[PDB]
Amino acid sequence: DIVMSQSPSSLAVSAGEKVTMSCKSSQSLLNSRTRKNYLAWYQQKPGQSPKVLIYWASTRESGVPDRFTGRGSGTDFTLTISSVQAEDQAVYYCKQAYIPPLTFGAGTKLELKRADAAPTVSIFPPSSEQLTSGGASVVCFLNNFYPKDINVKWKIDGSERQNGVLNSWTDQDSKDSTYSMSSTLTLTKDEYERHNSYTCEATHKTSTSPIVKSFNRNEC
Amino acid sequence: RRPQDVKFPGGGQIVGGVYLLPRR
Amino acid sequence: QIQLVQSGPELKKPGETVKISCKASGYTFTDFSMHWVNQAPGKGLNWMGWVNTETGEPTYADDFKGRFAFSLETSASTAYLQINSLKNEDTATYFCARFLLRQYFDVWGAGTTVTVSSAKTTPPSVYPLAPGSAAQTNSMVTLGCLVKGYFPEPVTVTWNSGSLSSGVHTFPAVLQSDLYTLSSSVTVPSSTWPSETVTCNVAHPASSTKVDKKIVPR
Amino acid sequence: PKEEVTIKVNLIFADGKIQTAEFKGTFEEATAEAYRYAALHAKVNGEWTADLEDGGNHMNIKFAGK
Repeated sequence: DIVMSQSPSSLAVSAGEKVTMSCKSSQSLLNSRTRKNYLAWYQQKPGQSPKVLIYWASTRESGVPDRFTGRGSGTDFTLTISSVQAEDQAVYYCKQAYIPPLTFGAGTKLELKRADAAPTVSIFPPSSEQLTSGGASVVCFLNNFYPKDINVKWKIDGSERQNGVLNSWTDQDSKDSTYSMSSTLTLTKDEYERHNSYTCEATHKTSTSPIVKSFNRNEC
Repeated sequence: RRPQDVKFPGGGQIVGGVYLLPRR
Repeated sequence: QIQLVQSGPELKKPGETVKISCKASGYTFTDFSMHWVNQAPGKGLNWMGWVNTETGEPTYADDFKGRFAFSLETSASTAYLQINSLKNEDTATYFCARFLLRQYFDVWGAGTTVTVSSAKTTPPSVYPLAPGSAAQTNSMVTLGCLVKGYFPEPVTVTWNSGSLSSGVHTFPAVLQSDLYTLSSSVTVPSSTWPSETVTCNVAHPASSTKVDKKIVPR
Repeated sequence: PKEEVTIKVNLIFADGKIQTAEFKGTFEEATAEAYRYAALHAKVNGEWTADLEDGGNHMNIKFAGK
């Protein structure tokens, strides 16, 4: 019953800044009996299971870093991370219990900002192994970089192939507030065994001029 | 190690509300 | 410390039935009832319901009426969750957590990665990524390990059975034609490598695999 | 009917700091969601002088930090 919704739906603060995201119930949460608002907030970073940070809306759990802050009562709740450490690259939800059934909020997204920095392109060929069979895959890597918007374009012999490519963007890194992504150009052994210049041009923002990393079959 | 506690009183009496003393 | 453990992920085909677990060890199982939280992919958390770890009764929420059942063999400390007639939308990751009186969840699980689809479970292929047969030499670097064509998820690449942790960008899968493909990349110092055996580790829970493939030089 | 689009926004602050947030929902609730949060941070960091652009889809909520 208690509609729930948090806000904003993202946040891109910066190292050492204070954040204020919302979570506003629907139909009271101050339970008279108790004198406590049965609001609770949870932080689920990518992959771990969520972790609650505060209870009774305002109460900080045994373990939680003094720097997280749950205010709110009745129907207007707020969570605040001053000097937002990076690690904090998480997502925050909140829930109510004052009335079953339980409900979380869509969740408020907390991304991070920071110094910009081009990528680290590494290009890799179809491993001996794989080469044995119908398809080769070349792999390139754009390791650690701020911010998310980068690009890529392959080239099969001085020629951009936009067929058969597979890119996989990662989650904002773990300890620098960055990002990296993977493009896995793949091609039939033959389709591969034809041309010979394999290059990996990946455009970003860090430079008007792209980072070029190539690979000519005829040297391996 | 020595097994936890946190077992305390209460037990499990009506979720859709609390359960910790509504005094007379 | 205190922990709850769930059966591993599980794959199933439109219409089956399934049973996940949640064995806890660190607290008097029956002295806190266990709840189940759901979570689709990239979506939010839905409150399944919970089992009175005593009364041994269940309360489902509306959206889990029927089909979804809860149970627990109060003994071997493990509270079940069972489903019936799965649907495509039934795909999602599951959870169980301890819920105290305070009104929150102090410890949950790792969750069950359960997914429901036809597609035939099919073992993955691991490949290595040593940089060129020849090239430059600075301080740092990268090695690969592209993990092609598999299904269903999930997969776990790690490096040297552990050892290498940062340096790794084990990326996220992709679905192009009823099969998953996925990479991961590391980075050591040219001094170390290749003078020191870098073996990436990939396992695919589903075909009970565990290929550990040594990034050998070119 | 109703779609459910998002609101690109910039949250300038007085001191020259710039944070960034997204508000998604029915343009009413959507927008509504951003001002009832802009009207916020104020009870400690100044007042506000927003300014929509691009079909309103972008807003620059300024902050006097008074």
